[PDB]
Amino acid sequence: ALRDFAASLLDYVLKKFPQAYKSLKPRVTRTLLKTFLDINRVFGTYYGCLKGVSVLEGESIRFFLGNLNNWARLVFNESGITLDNIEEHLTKFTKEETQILVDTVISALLVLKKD
Amino acid sequence: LFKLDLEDLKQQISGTRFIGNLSLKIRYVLWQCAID
Repeated sequence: ALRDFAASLLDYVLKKFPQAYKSLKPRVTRTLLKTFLDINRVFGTYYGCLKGVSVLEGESIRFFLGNLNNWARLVFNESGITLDNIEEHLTKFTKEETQILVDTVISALLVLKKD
Repeated sequence: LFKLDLEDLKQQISGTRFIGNLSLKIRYVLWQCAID
């Protein structure tokens, strides 16, 4: 609840201050790209990162299209899998939070295919 | 005495997890440079 509230407070300050654009849009998306692109973080930081990606818009979300495949291949361990035993295969997370991640990674991906 | 340090270096780079973390970090630095 706090991640979903603070993510919708970041979008409030990207519109309250549009005169500071190109001075807190690339800074915040660089913070999110820096915090997101690793393996050794806890699940909630990844959830906050993806919701902060969701409260951005446009090509910046497309800017995270390329580096999502290797992110999934490192954080979800599909080492040669054939998508069949996915319910009881995986290693860091539990099943519920992996389902939350696969839900939220397309909750923001719908913005790039609706235009 | 550098043999134990070389073995500690080999202990922290071997496996699948380190090279994939490097592949994430170089993708971060390439996209961060190419953000503008």
